Amino acid sequence: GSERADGRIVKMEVDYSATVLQEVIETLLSLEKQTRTASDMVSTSRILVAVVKMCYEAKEWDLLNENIMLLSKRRQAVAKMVQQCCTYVDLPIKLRLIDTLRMVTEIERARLTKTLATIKEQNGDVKEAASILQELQVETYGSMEKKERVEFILEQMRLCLAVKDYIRTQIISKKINTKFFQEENTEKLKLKYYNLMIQLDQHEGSYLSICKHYRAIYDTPCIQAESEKWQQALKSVVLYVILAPFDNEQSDLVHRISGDKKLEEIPKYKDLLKLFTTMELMRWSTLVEDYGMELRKGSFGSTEEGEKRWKDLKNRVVEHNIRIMAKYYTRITMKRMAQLLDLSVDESEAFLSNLVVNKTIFAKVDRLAGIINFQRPKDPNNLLNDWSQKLNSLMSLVNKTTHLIAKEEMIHN
Amino acid sequence: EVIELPLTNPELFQRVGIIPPKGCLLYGPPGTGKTLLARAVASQLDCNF
Amino acid sequence: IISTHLAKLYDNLLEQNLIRVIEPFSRVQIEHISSLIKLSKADVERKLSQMIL
Ligand SMILES: Nc1ncnc2c1ncn2[C@@H]1O[C@H](COP(=O)(O)OP(=O)(O)O)[C@@H](O)[C@H]1O
Repeated sequence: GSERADGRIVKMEVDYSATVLQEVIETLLSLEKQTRTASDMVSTSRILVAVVKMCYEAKEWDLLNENIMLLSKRRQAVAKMVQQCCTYVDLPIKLRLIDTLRMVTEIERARLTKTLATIKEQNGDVKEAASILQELQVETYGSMEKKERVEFILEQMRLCLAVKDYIRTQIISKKINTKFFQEENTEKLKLKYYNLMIQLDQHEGSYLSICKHYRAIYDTPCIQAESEKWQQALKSVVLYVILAPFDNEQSDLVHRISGDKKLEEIPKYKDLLKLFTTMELMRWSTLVEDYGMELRKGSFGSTEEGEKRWKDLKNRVVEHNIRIMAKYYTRITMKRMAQLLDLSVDESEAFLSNLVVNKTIFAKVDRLAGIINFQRPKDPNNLLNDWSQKLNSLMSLVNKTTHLIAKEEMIHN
Repeated sequence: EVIELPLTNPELFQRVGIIPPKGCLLYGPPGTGKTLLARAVASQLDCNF
Repeated sequence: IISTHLAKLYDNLLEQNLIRVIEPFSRVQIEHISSLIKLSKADVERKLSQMIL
């Protein structure tokens, strides 16, 4: 392999002479094929560097790039590894890169798919470029390193949302492994990941899910620390826990948030969460008045996607009052119930219907301008259970109550 | 390839969509180098032959 | 073949809507079921008869 290096160095001049090469390439290509072995990967290094180098001088590459693919078609794996990684780095770029990916159809191809897809269009053409990156990541899992790997998975994300899609956003999304978030390095990245998952979920009109994400990002040490970081996320956590419909996880999430010491630092939002925790009538108007300004100021937005939240909030309010009335009142009327819920006879009947349809209360109406009835329909058996249960609880009062009486006699006299 | 690799380099086999090999049978004229192969394999590989 | 079938679909649809209009309610004055379902009473109670029966 001395002459492999020596004659290279010799031909280096010899080419560089004619490079100062199109014809001088052949006699070198042949001398590199007559070998095939150890010195053949050193011949691969030096020859594949000079061939690439010939391209750089004048470039004069329209044939080089394709010449190399033909030559590369002629092949010496690790000889080709660099030969392709060296030719990796606008119209001339298109066809050349097409030849690079064309030949590499392994960690080099992906990194030219980043460049190719995003750089080639970087605009409305996203549909055409991003076509490529809807894939290529799939089975390269173990071949890539998670930094780059996950990295352009995230690219797949944002190009897929700007594409205005959802499905592949969904599947291409869930393919992400949180376990990789033990590593602080990847932890810095995942902020992106969640941020998107928010964007998606906003599109889906989910909320509780959003709140779980904002929760998760909010768990980041990096943003735990900085007081100017965690506020605007913490807020959003509130607002969404408020918009989510009353349910299982809503409660314990809300309950947990109310406990968070940091939430004390916020003030109006504090009053909001504390306002949905407690059980009492909301009266919409006062709420809107007090909190409208402070809400709107935060970066509830326009009258489109954001404004759409305004209608939800009203719904959650209705579900709230109608949700508590079911607690206290055993029976209720109509007019007064409208008054309590502000809404007239319609806005009510509708709210109640939707709640009973989807099912969120047991209420049965008596229409003829009269009475909503919220009491469940128990049967002798149900009433008996309460009596049987009462008897049992009393026993413990009669049993527990005994030891105290004795404890005093022994401690007293 | 059938035998050794599908163990230490099968993790990517699925990336082609193909279960590791199943079995391999020598079969040849008495003295073609069969019995000497099982010895060479268990000597080099070493695992649980 | 699929057209004349709509009659079936239409029927199943009307029956449901009704069952949902009287779902949570008692003595619901029938004129209300009407205007909600957006149909003349006469054939509403014409059907509600059929359903009760
Ligand atoms: N390819 C070979 N290289 C070296 N020795 C061989 C070879 N083939 C056969 N032999 C000789 O014969 C023996 C192997 O016989 P073996 O292949 O077991 O026969 P059989 O297939 O009938 O069992 C070895 O010990 C060696 O001495």
